[PDB]
Amino acid sequence: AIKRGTVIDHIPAQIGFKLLSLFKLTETDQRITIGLNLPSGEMGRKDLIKIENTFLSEDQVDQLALYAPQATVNRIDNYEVVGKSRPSLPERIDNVLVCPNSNCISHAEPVSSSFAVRKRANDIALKCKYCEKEFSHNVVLAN
Amino acid sequence: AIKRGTVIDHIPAQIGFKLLSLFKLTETDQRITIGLNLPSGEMGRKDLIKIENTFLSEDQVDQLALYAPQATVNRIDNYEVVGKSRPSLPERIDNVLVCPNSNCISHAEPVSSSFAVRKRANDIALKCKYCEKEFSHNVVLAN
Amino acid sequence: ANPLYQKHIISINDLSRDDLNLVLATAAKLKANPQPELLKHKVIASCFFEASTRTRLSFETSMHRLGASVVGFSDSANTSLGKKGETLADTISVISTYVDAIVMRHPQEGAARLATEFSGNVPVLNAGDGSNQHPTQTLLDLFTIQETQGRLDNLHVAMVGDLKYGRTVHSLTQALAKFDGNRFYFIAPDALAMPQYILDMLDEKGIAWSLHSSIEEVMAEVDILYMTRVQKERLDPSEYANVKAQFVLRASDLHNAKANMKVLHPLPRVDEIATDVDKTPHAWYFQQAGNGIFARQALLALVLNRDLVL
Amino acid sequence: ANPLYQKHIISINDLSRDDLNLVLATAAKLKANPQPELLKHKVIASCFFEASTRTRLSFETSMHRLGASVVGFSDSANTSLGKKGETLADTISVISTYVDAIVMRHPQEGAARLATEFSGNVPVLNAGDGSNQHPTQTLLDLFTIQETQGRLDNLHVAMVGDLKYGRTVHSLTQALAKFDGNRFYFIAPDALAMPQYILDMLDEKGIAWSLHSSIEEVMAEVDILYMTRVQKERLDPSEYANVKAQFVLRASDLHNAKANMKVLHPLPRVDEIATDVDKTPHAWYFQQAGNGIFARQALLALVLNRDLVL
Amino acid sequence: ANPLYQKHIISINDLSRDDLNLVLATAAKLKANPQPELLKHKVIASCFFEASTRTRLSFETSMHRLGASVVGFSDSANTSLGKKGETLADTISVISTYVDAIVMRHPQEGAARLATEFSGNVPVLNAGDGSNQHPTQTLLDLFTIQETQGRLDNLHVAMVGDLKYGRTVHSLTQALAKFDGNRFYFIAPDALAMPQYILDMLDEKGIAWSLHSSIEEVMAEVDILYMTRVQKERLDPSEYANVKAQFVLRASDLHNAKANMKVLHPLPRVDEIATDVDKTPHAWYFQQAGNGIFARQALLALVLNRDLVL
Ligand SMILES: O=c1ccn([C@@H]2O[C@H](COP(=O)(O)OP(=O)(O)OP(=O)(O)O)[C@@H](O)[C@H]2O)c(=O)[nH]1
Ligand SMILES: O=c1ccn([C@@H]2O[C@H](COP(=O)(O)OP(=O)(O)OP(=O)(O)O)[C@@H](O)[C@H]2O)c(=O)[nH]1
Ligand SMILES: O=C(O)C[C@H](NC(=O)CP(=O)(O)O)C(=O)O
Ligand SMILES: O=C(O)C[C@H](NC(=O)CP(=O)(O)O)C(=O)O
Ligand SMILES: O=C(O)C[C@H](NC(=O)CP(=O)(O)O)C(=O)O
Ligand SMILES: [Zn+2]
Ligand SMILES: [Zn+2]
Repeated sequence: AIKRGTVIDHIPAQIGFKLLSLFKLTETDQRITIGLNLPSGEMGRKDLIKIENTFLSEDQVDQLALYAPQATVNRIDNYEVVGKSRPSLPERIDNVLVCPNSNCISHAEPVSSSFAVRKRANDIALKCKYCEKEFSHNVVLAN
Repeated sequence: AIKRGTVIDHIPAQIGFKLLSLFKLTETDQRITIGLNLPSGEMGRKDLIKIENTFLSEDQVDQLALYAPQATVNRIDNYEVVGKSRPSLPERIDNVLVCPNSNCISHAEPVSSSFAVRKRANDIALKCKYCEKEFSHNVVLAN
Repeated sequence: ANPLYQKHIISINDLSRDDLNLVLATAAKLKANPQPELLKHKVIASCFFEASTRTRLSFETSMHRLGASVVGFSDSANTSLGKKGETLADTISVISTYVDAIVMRHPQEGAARLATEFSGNVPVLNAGDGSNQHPTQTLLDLFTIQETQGRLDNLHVAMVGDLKYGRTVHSLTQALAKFDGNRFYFIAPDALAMPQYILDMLDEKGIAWSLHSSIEEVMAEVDILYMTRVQKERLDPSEYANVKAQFVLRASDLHNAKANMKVLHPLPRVDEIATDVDKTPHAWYFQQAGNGIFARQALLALVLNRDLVL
Repeated sequence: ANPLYQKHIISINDLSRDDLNLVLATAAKLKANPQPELLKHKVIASCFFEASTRTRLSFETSMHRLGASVVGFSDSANTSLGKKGETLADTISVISTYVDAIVMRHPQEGAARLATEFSGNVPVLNAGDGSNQHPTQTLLDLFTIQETQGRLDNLHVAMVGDLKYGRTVHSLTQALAKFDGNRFYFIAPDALAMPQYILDMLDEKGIAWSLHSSIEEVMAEVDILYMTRVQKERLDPSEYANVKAQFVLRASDLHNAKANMKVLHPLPRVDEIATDVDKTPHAWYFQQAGNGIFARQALLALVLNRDLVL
Repeated sequence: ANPLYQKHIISINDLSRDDLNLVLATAAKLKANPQPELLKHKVIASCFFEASTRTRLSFETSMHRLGASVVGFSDSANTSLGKKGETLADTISVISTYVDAIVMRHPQEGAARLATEFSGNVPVLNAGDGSNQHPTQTLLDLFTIQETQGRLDNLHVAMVGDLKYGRTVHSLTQALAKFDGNRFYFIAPDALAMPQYILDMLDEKGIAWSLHSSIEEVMAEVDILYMTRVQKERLDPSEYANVKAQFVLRASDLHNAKANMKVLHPLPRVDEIATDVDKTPHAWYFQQAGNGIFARQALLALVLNRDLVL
């Protein structure tokens, strides 16, 4: 239990490590505590990430909806939970993903990647801001 | 704080996360507890990884030597440190390293990498089984 | 200011039906009553990073008919991007300190969108970005469909050939979908089919579309038969089986065609339209090409002149 | 059997002084008393993946002088590795089912070592692997030094030119260091210097070496002057300033040489040895080449025969 | 004399079961008891007009193991056909005045047959002609099957990969069809299917074959699993979608195999057999290659000697 910062609770299994990798959460001097494969109650098994002295905007919290929709984000101060929130699907995913169209201008030029997000038939479709092609989020890779 | 398993202590800052990638440690269903940027009496800051009911492969502790020489590996059973040890630097590291000599045959062909490792002056010199070139391990750090 | 004043023209997906109708109305006006000095004191860049005949020459002709000056290049090989390794971003960052608008064609999808992020207050007009969009083609296409059918709603429209890489059909299908009651027939090899993002868009809007294996199936129904060239320069070698036109239209296939039916093709054609079609009253691809002058004059007017024309 | 029977010959680093002496004594006897049927019923592969004149032709001649047959290639371009994408590993895996030994030269460092992991019981002889090792060159080199100097101890040896990429001098320096009291003079451009791993070996054996910027500095002291070609096919483009020989030996530079001194060069030379050197008593690069026959015969006889009796 | 004395070896279609059995029995004896002077005073041409590793090197090694000499070329580029415009006909007309037999591989179908019309009394051995025939591959193939399975009858044989352009499987299927009760499984992309002329032959002999879209469908039933490379150098550009192996064998696919099953591949492999297959008891492509020596020795001995006595 931390004094101040953020606790990302109810992360599904095998997702916690990916979130660390993807949003580069370990690139800081702040104390981080990670529980993986912990027992839950509402979920059975879960992952858990606590980061001291670090806060997530609503947009940052929304970026998690892609990987942990049912996650809980506790903002914490003076050992107290002073705010709780849930990922709601965001309108855009910027920077972290790589457009899978090999002929897109985003690969050759000094811009950040950017995709519009939409629900499509129990899948999430990503539409590249630049080349406007659309992909299953499954086939849009990270970096 | 576990019952049976492994505790890798005294991992230097910003290495703990790199160890989880390489050794695929989070690809288990076993409970894992990770502390990053933990305070240290000996080191100031350190990282720490606990894996329940799991022990390293001897290559992993061999691999552990160059990443984190000062690291400490504790074996645990019945909540007891039944085994404690410092990574022994072997003389041969196979499979995970990439020769920095771009004209080395090991790049083009289906063989496992293999290096002869010895302490040299200040750093560590790593000598390729194929091209017979020797390198500071800082050069084999990135690949 | 008119709705399109100082606007980037990148994708049909960014334009409303009212925008499209505005261009068309302006096109009619300037065709009837040319304003040879409307764009006097404008200097416009024409930057083509891949090949063009119609789009570049009609655009530059349009600029001159409106009194504007033109600078640019038809080939990137002698720009500093071609020989000194300059990015496209830096290329746009400098050119946008020179001119009043940038017309650009480029072989990578999204190049035009990118340019807008570096052109500051200078509008970018997309003359084609890879297999993505071709919004000025659509504008002349719409003008042509209007001219020959009298309307843009409740039409039967067949599109034939390479629908996957046809930036023309991506833009045109999106544009026609903004009108009511239009019906689509897609005649393509499976490997070059219309992309799912287009079909999804249609389904969402409740528009009827269907896949067909032949021109003859739909010939009696169609008002517009839009033929395309296989985009061989876009093909993955895995798709090289499709280089040759799978569907060839000849004069003989036009027997049961409606008297209103026009054959369109954004051009160039290879063999997908036989020369014997040229002489038939259904042939309208050259008329169509000529309409690019009026669509492109209109677009330039609306982007560079704040007042609606008369 | 003899110590070298059925052994791979990959690197000087895996050979002892006794091994080198064995090849030399065997080479002396074969030069004196030839054994034309020694390797009868042997078939040996000669597989050159980069250019060669001396190494391949002396090797194949040696096989023939001993009565063996030869198969192989001088270019990889018409092998299945050259046209059908086959790995070197699979290539060695199948050729090792045909022949009694494999002679290989290859542009990548390590190729000969790799080959040993796929050749099973078939000995591999390294005719050169990238800029790494050239053990048979060293064998003939040592043989030539022994012949002209009467010894392999207490020599003064200058090595000149491209020492970084010279597989010739990597192997030769390692060999001469297995003997006593040798002294080395390294005359090389700073960008093409002798590699540190060689120098470290010299240090941990207490062997004297020094760097010099001129042949004149050492001419009066050397027993062997070993000239090298700049290995341009191995240079990084950042090293293209060194493409031209930095040190050019001509006949006039030899005025203060020791009478017994010999000029060696593994060949080919470009400009580092002027042709006016050829007629002097010091020139010995062609006699050295000639000695490839006896060293390579010697090595083959020792690897493919359990015992030899003079 | 023996049935094959002075015979051209062009196509499996011209050979009887008895002929194939003769080469196999002869290959078994030569493997057991070698005849190093069998072809003394013979000179044989090895003329490869396209790439080869195994076929050319095993062939030339075989000639040498039998005591014959070898002349020829591995590339046609420095022949007078390559530089002075000479026909293949004139080329064969003159080489047939020099040698005792001609081994030829060529990129056009029919070249070996054509050669026989110009070679007079000099036997021609087809080392591969375009995508048509590969009779010596089949000889070693049959030898390897016989060795591992104890028979050439009542086998279950899968052939996988590029069957359209695979001269290997054209010849092998024709040969195995001369034996009784064999059953075939053809696993191939539809564009690279087994040619109809092969299937028609199977039909008119009442031989069971079937098509399958997966190795798994047949793994538990097959005695021989014969993998092939996609022959990219023969593909029409319309067939470039098939350039990549469709079926990839790895060690895990072998869990339900018959214990006696062997994985064959005429080689080279690209990706159709993963390297983790190599260490399993089923991998037998290198042993198969090895057998080229004994089949090719056998064929040469039978064509150039009237009679052989073990
Ligand atoms: O620092 C730590 C270490 C471990 N844990 C561990 O987190 C787990 C959560 O235990 P909790 O009591 O916090 O919640 P819960 O399981 O009862 O209900 P849900 O979260 O499923 O809604 C427990 O296993 C606890 O040991 C932390 O919460 N913080
Ligand atoms: O199992 C552990 C061990 C240690 N820690 C955390 O590590 C911090 C260090 O407390 P420790 O006692 O474990 O180490 P140390 O201070 O003696 O320093 P070293 O010389 O051993 O490196 C503590 O503040 C605690 O938060 C854990 O969270 N869990
Ligand atoms: O190239 C085509 O087939 C259609 C279309 N054609 C044109 O715009 C005409 P042009 O290339 O001569 O300017 C295009 O997408 O570029
Ligand atoms: O090429 C050199 O300069 C030295 C050396 N030369 C030789 O071996 C002679 P060759 O290349 O003619 O066989 C080599 O490493 O290949
Ligand atoms: O090339 C193949 O894939 C099969 C077959 N392979 C061989 O004959 C082996 P090689 O080409 O090395 O002589 C051929 O038809 O040439
Ligand atoms: Zn994109
Ligand atoms: Zn290496």
